[PDB]
Amino acid sequence: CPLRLRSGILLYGYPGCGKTLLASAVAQQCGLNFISVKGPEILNKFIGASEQNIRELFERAQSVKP
Amino acid sequence: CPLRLRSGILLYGYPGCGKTLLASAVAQQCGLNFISVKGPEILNKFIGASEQNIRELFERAQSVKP
Amino acid sequence: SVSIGAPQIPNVTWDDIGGIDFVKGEILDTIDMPLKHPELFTSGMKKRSGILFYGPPGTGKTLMAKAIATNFSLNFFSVKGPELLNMYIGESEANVRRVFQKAREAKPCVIFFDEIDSVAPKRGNQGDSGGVMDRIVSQLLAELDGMSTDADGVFVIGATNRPDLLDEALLRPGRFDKLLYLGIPDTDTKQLNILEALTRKFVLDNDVK
Ligand SMILES: Nc1ncnc2c1ncn2[C@@H]1O[C@H](COP(=O)(O)OP(=O)(O)OP(=O)(O)O)[C@@H](O)[C@H]1O
Ligand SMILES: Nc1ncnc2c1ncn2[C@@H]1O[C@H](COP(=O)(O)OP(=O)(O)OP(=O)(O)O)[C@@H](O)[C@H]1O
Repeated sequence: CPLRLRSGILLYGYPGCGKTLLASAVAQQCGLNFISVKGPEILNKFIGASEQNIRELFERAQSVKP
Repeated sequence: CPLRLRSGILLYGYPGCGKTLLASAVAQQCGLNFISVKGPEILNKFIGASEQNIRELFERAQSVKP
Repeated sequence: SVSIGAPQIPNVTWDDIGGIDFVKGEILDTIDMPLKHPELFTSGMKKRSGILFYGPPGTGKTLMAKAIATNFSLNFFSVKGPELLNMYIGESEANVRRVFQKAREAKPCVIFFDEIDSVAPKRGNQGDSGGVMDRIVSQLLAELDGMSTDADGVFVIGATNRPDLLDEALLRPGRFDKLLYLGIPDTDTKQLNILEALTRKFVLDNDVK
């Protein structure tokens, strides 16, 4: 395949609509390294740290298999 | 004359009017030690070095000829 | 570069993107004309500061920069604006100074700031909460203004989507001279070229028209 395949997809819907459950389940349904992070956890009152945490999470991602 | 001569003058004007050049150039014309400084170089994230940075700049300045 | 770091260039060339017809001349003149004609151009005069992009997002600006770097094969580094900002002022300025001076050590080279908008805004416009950026932007200015004096073989490129917020001190020639554009393709020929480049590698059936 000569074109980079669509990799990222967003989710959005009603509250408590199982989006969390679907995200949890897709880890085993296919079987991969499921890196998980919340919204606030990345953000920290120390400037730089908020972007730094996401950057190092992506470093971890590049570290391992898909 | 037992009077301290006028030695400090400020530069301002329209942006990109040439002040940077004239500043750099006058050194060779008069002939002196032009210890150029970069604004962000002085300020240091860490206390106890900013004042130290400016002090070292001044010690450099005096330690050389006018 | 590996010893120095950034291998960023994955894969790109002119065939990999379209709509470069009009920009080709200006970018090539800014980049390679001195490369092919340096000694002739050695007249001790102001070199072209660099390049500045803008327009709708997704217009291929970053792909365009990567293609420039790969095709002309000059040392490249990608600076993601937010990655610079540290918890407090100063150390970000130190980071900017060290990156620029190490680039000035690796000469000739190409340098590009990705989304300059988020690290070079109009300070004062947005609610100044801490005034942190005021000083970081200051960094770039002088180190951009100090490039032409000695740093020959290094040139700057910028990518923007909301250029209405860029600090004006940058826009001055010497700081920035070529405000290049990359937007929506107007005429069917633009999209035709962009598409034949888009499907250049496709294994298409003859039914494709
Ligand atoms: N008569 C002149 N003498 C010197 N420079 C001139 C003259 N006329 C035009 N210029 C040009 O004005 C330009 C302004 O550049 P310079 O960076 O020195 O400006 P500035 O107003 O001091 O800006 P900044 O404060 O942002 O550094 C110079 O590059 C120079 O070539
Ligand atoms: N001929 C083409 N010109 C430009 N983009 C193209 C072309 N063909 C395909 N594309 C697609 O357009 C997108 C270009 O996005 P690019 O990575 O250059 O972001 P950008 O517009 O510089 O980013 P931003 O505006 O967010 O700063 C990619 O998804 C690429 O696949």
